[PDB]
Amino acid sequence: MQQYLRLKAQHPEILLFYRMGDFYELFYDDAKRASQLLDISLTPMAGIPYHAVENYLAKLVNQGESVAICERKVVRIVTPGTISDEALLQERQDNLLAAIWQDSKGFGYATLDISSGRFRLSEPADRETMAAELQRTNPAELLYAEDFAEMSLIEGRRGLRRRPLWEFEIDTARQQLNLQFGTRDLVGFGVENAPRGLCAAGCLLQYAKDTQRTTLPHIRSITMEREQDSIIMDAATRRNLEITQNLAGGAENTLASVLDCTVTPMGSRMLKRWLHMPVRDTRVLLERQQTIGALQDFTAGLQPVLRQVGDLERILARLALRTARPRDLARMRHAFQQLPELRAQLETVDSAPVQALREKMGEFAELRDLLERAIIDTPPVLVRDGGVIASGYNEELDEWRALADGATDYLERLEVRERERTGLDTLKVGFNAVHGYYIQISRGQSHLAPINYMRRQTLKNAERYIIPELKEYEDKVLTSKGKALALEKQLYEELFDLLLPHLEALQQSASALAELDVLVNLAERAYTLNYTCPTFIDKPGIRITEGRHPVVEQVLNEPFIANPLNLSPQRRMLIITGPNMGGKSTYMRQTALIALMAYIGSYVPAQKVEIGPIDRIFTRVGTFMVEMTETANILHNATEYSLVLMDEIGRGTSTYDGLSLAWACAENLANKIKALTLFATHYFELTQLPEKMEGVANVHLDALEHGDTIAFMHSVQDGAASKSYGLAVAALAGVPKEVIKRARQKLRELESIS
Amino acid sequence: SAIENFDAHTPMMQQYLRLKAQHPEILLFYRMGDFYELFYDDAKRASQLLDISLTKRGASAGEPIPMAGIPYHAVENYLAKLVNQGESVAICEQIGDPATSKGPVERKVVRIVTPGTISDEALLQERQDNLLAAIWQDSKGFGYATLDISSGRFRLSEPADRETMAAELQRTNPAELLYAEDFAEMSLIEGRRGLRRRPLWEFEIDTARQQLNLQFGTRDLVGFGVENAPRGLCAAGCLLQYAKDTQRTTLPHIRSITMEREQDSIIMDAATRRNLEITQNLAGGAENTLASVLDCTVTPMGSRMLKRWLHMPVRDTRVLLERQQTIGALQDFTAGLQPVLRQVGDLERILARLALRTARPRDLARMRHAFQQLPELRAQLETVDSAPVQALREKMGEFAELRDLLERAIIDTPPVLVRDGGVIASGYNEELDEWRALADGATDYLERLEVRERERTGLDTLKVGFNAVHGYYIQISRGQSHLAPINYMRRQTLKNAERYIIPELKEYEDKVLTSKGKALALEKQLYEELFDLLLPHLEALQQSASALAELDVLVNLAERAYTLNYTCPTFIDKPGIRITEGRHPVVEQVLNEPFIANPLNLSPQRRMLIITGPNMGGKSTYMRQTALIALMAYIGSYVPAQKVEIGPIDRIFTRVGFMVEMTETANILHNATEYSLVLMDEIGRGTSTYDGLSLAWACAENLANKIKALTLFATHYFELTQLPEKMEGVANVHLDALEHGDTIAFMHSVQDGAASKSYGLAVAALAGVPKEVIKRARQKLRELESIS
DNA sequence: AGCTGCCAAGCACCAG
DNA sequence: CTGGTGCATGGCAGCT
Ligand SMILES: Nc1ncnc2c1ncn2[C@@H]1O[C@H](COP(=O)(O)OP(=O)(O)O)[C@@H](O)[C@H]1O
Ligand SMILES: [Mg+2]
Repeated sequence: MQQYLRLKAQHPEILLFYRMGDFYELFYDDAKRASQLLDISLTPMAGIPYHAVENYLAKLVNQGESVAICERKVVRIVTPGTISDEALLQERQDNLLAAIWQDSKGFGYATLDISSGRFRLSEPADRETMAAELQRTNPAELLYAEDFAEMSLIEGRRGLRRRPLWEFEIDTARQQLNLQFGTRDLVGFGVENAPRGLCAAGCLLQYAKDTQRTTLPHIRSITMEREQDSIIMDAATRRNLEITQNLAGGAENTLASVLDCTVTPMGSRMLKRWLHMPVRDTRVLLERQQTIGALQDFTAGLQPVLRQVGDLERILARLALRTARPRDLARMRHAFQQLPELRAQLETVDSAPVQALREKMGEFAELRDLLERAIIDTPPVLVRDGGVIASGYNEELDEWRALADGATDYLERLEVRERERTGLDTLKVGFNAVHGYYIQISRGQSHLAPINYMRRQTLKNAERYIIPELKEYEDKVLTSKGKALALEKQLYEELFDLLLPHLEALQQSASALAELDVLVNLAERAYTLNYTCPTFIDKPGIRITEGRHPVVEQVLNEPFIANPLNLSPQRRMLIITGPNMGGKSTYMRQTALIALMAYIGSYVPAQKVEIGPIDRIFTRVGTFMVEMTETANILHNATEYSLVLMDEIGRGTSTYDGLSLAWACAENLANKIKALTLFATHYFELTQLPEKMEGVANVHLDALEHGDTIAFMHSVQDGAASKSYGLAVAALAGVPKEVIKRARQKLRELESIS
Repeated sequence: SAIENFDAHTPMMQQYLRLKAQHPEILLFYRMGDFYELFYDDAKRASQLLDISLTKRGASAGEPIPMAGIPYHAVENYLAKLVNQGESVAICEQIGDPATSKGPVERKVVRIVTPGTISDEALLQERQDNLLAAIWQDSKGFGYATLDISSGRFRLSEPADRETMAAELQRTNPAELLYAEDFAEMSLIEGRRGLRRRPLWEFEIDTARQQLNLQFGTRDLVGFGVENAPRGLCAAGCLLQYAKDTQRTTLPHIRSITMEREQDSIIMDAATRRNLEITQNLAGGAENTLASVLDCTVTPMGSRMLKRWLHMPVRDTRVLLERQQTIGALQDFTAGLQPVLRQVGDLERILARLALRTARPRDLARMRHAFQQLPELRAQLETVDSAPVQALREKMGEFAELRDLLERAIIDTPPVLVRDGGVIASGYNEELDEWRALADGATDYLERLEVRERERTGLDTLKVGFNAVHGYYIQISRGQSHLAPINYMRRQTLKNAERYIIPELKEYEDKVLTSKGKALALEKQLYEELFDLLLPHLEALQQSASALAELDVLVNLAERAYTLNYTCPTFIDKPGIRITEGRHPVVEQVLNEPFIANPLNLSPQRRMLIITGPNMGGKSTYMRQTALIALMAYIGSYVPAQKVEIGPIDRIFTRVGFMVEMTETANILHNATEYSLVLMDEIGRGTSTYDGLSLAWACAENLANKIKALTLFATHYFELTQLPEKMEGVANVHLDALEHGDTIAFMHSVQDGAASKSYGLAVAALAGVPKEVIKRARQKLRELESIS
């Protein structure tokens, strides 16, 4: 009652689940905090049932809360970034731990996926790149120094963890890292001279190790993510492009929702990492392209088999951590049994990279056979109770089970002997913890129980008895069952000793298999959805013949209107007039997604695409202050290799201010930055730009008025727009006729000056 | 699939399927012994929803029947989970006696828990109404009716068009919505929770009239002012039928219905309710709302009333003057009254349970506690000079007789349920004391028998006990049980003990048990009798709770007016608003820096203000605070200014800026009058430069020329600052800002005339746009300024 | 104080 | 017809 307080002092920053019979119960500010986060009641007490702790842990873990469980003492802790149990994770989403800190120079950043051992490090130069890395990686738990000056970056996030500055010390970090990987220096990983990144990585690794209190043999590498390697996209751009998340917070009507028909959870997670990290290096890209074309035919044969491999990545983490439960080993075995078939289907594929994926996939004949012999066809969830080791694997175990079954058989025949011998049809032998084995007669017959029967328990409508004969065989049964259970466990632990020396090759296999899932999926998508392989050019350019928006074309059952685009150094900017209504916005967004998909190595939705090198993609599409802030970010960071998409800036202030800013932005983008730009606008005055300056041109969307409506066509045409539609839309909407007549008069007089 | 005709089924499932056929779309809890049972798909869904095992009930012919269930004593926890997810549940109980039934015992559905018909304290939120509504659409309009079942408040309206109806659904936010099958305007209603499609015949007018008249004890509905209102009666008739089928008892707290006419209140459109953040902020939460600031009531029933008032400003001048006078009269009495009023609690909802015959012992206890506060309240209120307050004091009643009854009937802190007894107090019923006397000369008797028999046998482990399964016993340990009297009759054997019975203990077992059941039966009969004695006074009781709720509300507005520095507004004959040193009641309490008070002068000669000023300058706030001040004035409340004079307002419209803007605008243009307050916040969107502005201009014209509404017109279009020149009624005001050096300061002060200039370039500059780009845009701007 | 397993009260089922 | 057995979740006896 009183001894909760002292144990809450031991871990004050973490929710304290306190065992109390059938529930775990929280008090003080833990009670308040848990009641609001879990839709359960306050009293200051709260509670959850034992049978569904893991179901409530996972929701608290999902919202950034660590949880200490007190069984007395704190015997378990789960932190949001360091879980690896399947019950606590989402199958198709990464769950990362991260660490951030700040020099007078710049930022250091590390992420770890504790289930795959995927360990990354980076060194963002400034505020904006740092924020872009946080949105992209979206860590479930975020370690930061007490020192941290730029709290604006992390303030709102879940799972913040304030750490002392000495956890970020260079030399401790190097030593910890060199020890984890078994190296003398980090040159082999290309991070030796990246001290900011390393300091973050040393804090992260220390915190991971302290949460597990176990070696982490699956974390054998770290890699550095350099800015120049990827197409940079800021938070706002990422969100607007609706890559994995839609604007409304969901996962549907998203690029992932269309491109992601992978068949294994590890493949779905890898695909989403690729979509969020397009790379500038055409070499990787052409190689992915070639794989996708080469696998076109083999797709229907590959995917059903690949689905049976399952989430080998996360199973392997539990092997590494030595928490892998029997059905984990059963599914690892099930995946090993897919490998030969997969190897046979891939043998033909004329593709150097598919053949490398084929080798790296491996076979593991020995381990397949080991687990075939070692474990039954479908074992229970836990080793705990046995019935998991297969008969014929250990001579000793088969013998103990035989002695148990033979004692148990004698007792069933004892039941039949005592029964027909006494003439009592209700007579039977049962078993429970309180009495072990007993003979049960019903009340009504119990008064004819033989006098040698020692009564031990009266029930409402039966009596139970023991005899020495019954207790003798109980001993045989329980001591046999008991040694067999201890043997099962020791044999199971030994499977871990035999499996674990092949961990490195096994992680290489699950990675290959995950990649194969991604590429085989993208191949099925390209072939299915009528995509085409884009080509790369030396100079900045985008030439698209009949491009579509990859999401909108699947998601609406209206025909989708494909469109050209021609951007070069000689034609760098299009001023897009006409109604928007989603037509311009869709056209600009589909441009960015074709760029993104090209630079992920996927085929693209078009008859043809040629595309030059892109460093960054900016899409300001969707207060005045925020439009202007995002515009400011484009004008400070865009280059002649950037793709810029602006959506009618100037809205939200005066006509002349709005037009002056738009004109000065359009001109800056065209003559100073020279970025490749689609500048959507409502200002007809801006269509005079092509005649004042080189490299700019007018396109537009039009609309046809028929019947009692107006069809907003989505066809992009050359030249400026020569009609507006605000008044036509107001008329349809029921604005009184006399008001529109007056608006039309007013419109003519305002426009006739300009 | 098995052909499961009637004859193929067992008597149990014959009975169950007849019952389920009367509740085909909703879960049925079927009482079978100690369990509520669900079958077939109900079992599978219950299993998913409630987290319970899906099992089977064996069958000799045909298929095995899917089953899930809960023991009867756990039912309330399970109904709560279901009601939270908007599920309805038919509760079916056993009526007959199994011992005198050859076949299955008789079973009826005795209630149906649905999201809008709950009245139990654990299933509701203290400070939020939970309404059942019904909606109906005509060739020409809407019928709508609401019921708060846990108060009896029954309302009827006839919104004339789509937007009024939308605004009504937003204001009332029904937890359950019964609608007619031929409803055409589904956009109003889909994606609403607790949606219940109903057959047309449930909205038939003669049936409605007939049921409502039957319910109220009347021949016609003339005295209620709804005889006139068949569109509304149809919705009300459906509602009343639903209420009666869910509760399956009489509903004597539903003694009245009232029509809500357009003219009796200020109709706020949907955008206005949202944009003023009355009880919900613009991100769905309750923080930083008008209610969060104004609502320091001390009773749940008063909290709800205050929110209903905030949502329905009244236009009756007399009612408003009375509330205003109450607020001034009571200002010194707030610190005294509030701690007492708090102790009354939620008498409203308790009397609902009383009416429903559902009230638990702690309900009658709290009702008794409330009666005990009435004397102290009467005394505090006699001194207060105010006819309205004295009217409430009298309405509040005293109920000395019923207070006395509950003090004699029930113990001080009774248990949660009457099921286990221990509720009725000593001395109230002599037959009950007489029965208690027997099952109580009990543990004194059993200790005596225990010591007597231990000392007589000389067996020192001998104890006396009870066990629900085997009854009373004499226990002796295993090692001493071979020494027990030969008289001792073996009753129950255990591992290390043996339990026995003797005739004297068996007789004492029979007398204690038959008398414990007799005492419980009589308690239950006396407690049901408590209802029969309270119920005849239900009308006055309901009026007392209403008074207490109003008192709570008004006392609160007094305290708020004092603490937050509000003054009494005055009303005038003609449309107009005159504010001196007015403030946004909510923004001024959250801002960490002083609030800049601002004037307003609207009148029939000065009825439209074009408001300019920079982005972040305070235009929206100024417009909102105007509406909030009107709103508070028209609930009787004092108001956040130094002085306010305001004429009659029929309706507040808001448009805060594609087909939706233009449709909303048209609605304002078709339905505004010279008595309407209209807030247009930066409207006018088109596809080209002037397209949208031209519409805003023509719209302003129509508002000034034809409608003559009091209109506040925030705009970024400088071209509209020319409107005063061209049209009577229109004037320019602006929010002051100063540009010193390289930067803008926002003064937040309204001044007459057009702003000096627009400030988009400066705002863009402040947002980080490169200096080089701001230089070039200034150059372009001066080209444009040289045109005119 | 923890863990296991009987029992509630209707009804149908199942062998004899 | 008889005398037995199954059957959800939660209460708590009975054993440790
Ligand atoms: N009278 C006032 N005194 C102090 N601050 C104010 C006042 N009115 C508005 N503000 C502040 O200025 C900010 C912007 O106000 P807003 O009405 O939205 O300006 P606008 O509509 O012109 O863009 C608000 O956050 C509010 O806190
Ligand atoms: Mg505004």
